[PDB]
Amino acid sequence: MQIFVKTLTGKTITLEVEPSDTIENVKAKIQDKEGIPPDQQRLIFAGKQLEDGRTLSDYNIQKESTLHLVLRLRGG
Amino acid sequence: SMALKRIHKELNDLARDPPAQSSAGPVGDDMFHWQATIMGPNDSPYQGGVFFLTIHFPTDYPFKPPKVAFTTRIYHPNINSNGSIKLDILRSQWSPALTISKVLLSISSLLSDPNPDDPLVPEIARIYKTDREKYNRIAREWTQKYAM
Amino acid sequence: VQNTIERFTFPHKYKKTDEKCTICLSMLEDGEDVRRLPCMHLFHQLCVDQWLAMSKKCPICRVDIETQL
Ligand SMILES: [Zn+2]
Ligand SMILES: [Zn+2]
Repeated sequence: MQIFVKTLTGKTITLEVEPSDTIENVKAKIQDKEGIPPDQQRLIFAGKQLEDGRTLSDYNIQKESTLHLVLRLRGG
Repeated sequence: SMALKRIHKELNDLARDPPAQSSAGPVGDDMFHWQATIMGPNDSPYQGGVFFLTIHFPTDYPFKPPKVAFTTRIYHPNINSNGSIKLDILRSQWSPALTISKVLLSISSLLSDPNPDDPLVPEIARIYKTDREKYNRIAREWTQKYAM
Repeated sequence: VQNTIERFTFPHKYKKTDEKCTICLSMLEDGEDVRRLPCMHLFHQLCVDQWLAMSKKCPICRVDIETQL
């Protein structure tokens, strides 16, 4: 399936994923395309932060969904 | 000094229009040190509790934020066992147009709607996210012990 | 800096409904040095200028004084 990831600048990339893919897998796919390390990636969908061990289907991210990419900070 | 005038103004505002659900005033003769109470809000697992706050105003207030801390223990992802509060308007999001009144509203709103993604005490945030009813039960329990 | 402020805001002397400076908490009165921001919000020159030295955002709405659209 197709999904989009968007940054604070509007910058948009496109990934091919599966509903059973995990947030770690998705972040790794973003590393390949943009050279950003998974450790620095914070993904947000519909207000909720996405957790590394869960899958896309766990958040019911479906086809043509847009995730949001921001910087994962140390906190807090 | 200018900070003192502005602290005096705020106190008058509390006089003329006494807030519901909160109280704050100076400690002794020191206008730069205050004390306050918040009610636990009714939606929260803190309902029924009253939490006590100590407040220090810096010398260049309102251009720099007051220091605020709980003197009552509370189970909360953003309030640690020293009573320190992780709240945006208390550091980077501070504005000289904000008042102690609105700071208390915010703290109260922080109680009703925690921010677990930027927690001050990690372990609580994980329970808040994984097991809500675990979180609410032990919050309620802490409310009974420390906040009655 | 001070003249970044002067280029994006309107200083003027107040002509007087009451209005309060949300920083000092006192009413604006005829003849006082006030300043308006692109957000249309109005403060006392002394009051707001102190904050604008530290931040380029409006104490009230938080919009940047260099916003344009
Ligand atoms: Zn003023
Ligand atoms: Zn404004």
